[PDB]
Amino acid sequence: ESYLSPAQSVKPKINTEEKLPREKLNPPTPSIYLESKRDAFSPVLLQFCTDPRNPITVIRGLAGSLRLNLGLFSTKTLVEASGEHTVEVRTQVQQPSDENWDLTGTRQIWPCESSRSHTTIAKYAQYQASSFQESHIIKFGTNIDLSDAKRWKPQLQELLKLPAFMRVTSTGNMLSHVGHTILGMNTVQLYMKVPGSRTPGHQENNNFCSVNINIGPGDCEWFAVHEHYWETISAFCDRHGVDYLTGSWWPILDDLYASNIPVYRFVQRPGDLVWINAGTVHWVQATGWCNNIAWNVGPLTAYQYQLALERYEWNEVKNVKSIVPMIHVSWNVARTVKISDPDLFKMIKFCLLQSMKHCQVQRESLVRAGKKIAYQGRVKDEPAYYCNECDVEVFNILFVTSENGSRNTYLVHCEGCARRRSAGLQGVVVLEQYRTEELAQAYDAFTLAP
Amino acid sequence: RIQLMTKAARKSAPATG
Ligand SMILES: O=C(O)CCC(=O)C(=O)O
Ligand SMILES: [Fe+3]
Ligand SMILES: [Zn+2]
Repeated sequence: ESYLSPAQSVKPKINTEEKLPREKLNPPTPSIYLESKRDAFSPVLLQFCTDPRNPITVIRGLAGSLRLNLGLFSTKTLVEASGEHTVEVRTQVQQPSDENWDLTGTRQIWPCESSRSHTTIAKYAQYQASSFQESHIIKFGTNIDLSDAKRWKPQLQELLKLPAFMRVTSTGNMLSHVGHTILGMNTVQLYMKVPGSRTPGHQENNNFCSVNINIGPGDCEWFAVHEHYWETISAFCDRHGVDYLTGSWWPILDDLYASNIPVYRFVQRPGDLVWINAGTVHWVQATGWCNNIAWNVGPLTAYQYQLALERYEWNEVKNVKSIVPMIHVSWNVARTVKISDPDLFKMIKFCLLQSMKHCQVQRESLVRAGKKIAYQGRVKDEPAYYCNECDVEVFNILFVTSENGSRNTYLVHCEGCARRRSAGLQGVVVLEQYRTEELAQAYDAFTLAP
Repeated sequence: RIQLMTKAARKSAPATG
């Protein structure tokens, strides 16, 4: 029933029981300098950054290296190009990056206060500038969508200069095979910061890699822990009553150290690019006044695919939506991308085989009941679908209802939630987007490329 | 063909309170 085969794991062997000395608990972060575009575009850089033993890499002066005009992301330029669109803010307590104090200011805690409100780019910019002029609570403009191709064209054009595996869109990027928009993952988000502005502890959605460029003028301080330790960090969150996957928490560094967890700590200067490898747990605080831009990428590695599918299944256990629809993505990749890595090939092939089996069983049960199934094929830029009630991905066979609102709009449900409503599926239209033979031939057409 | 509705997918930082 799982889309993963445990036997196929490529996770690195790490023995948490081996006690580590202070030195190994404070490892250095890999810090690369690129001299030429040739080096930035080398497959060797892709291999270096995605190696499962390398959780986070900083690529020093990458902006000047490739002649990226990061001034196009200055606050002044952004304001001039913006409209009145609403953006969101987090209000936080300004505190040292290694600290997070309880209300009485007597002890360190994990839960981290970070409340939501809304503003505009231009009004947040006035706050950022007034902060810098000195004219304690702070505000952080976060997850600002730079997705409008027209409004943000010069900005987005500058990012086309990055090496392919870092780009927002690329054929070696799983997120570019979603076929619909996931704002901030396969589109750019902007972060406008004052000193103290925090992005609290997390793994990326579905454990996808992340790219972050600091525009400046200030620095950002980063903290990171290898994927391997994530369950131990989750246990701290639970101990302190904050949700690991969806809550706002800031680790106590000595808790991680006591638990034998190495923590990477480094400073990201203006023009530096941080590559966050798959599954790396990280948190970030602005040291100065700066803007960052960031998005996700899913390079075609077995480690990435495994960690994305593992989180997909864990989200299902925890009743948390996976905003990357991994079954849909897996078939799209299989149909359109040559996979030469034998580990990654075996994993995708295994996932597709389970998906075919499920769809076949589902279809045979419907046919046995005499339930009409209509074909509604895929079309360009069509989204992937999820159950309205339980938020699981619903792939291929769709159980849709128009009962509420207009009889011409339908909500999608999984089989389970559809059958809980009307056990005879009365009033449920069943669609299939891929005929049995379309999936069979896509599966057979998917073979290991040399 | 019939119009199927979807929830927009977006990354957004955690928020308290
Ligand atoms: O700039 C930030 O606040 C950090 C955003 C982040 O977590 C990422 O780039 O993956
Ligand atoms: Fe992140
Ligand atoms: Zn459901």
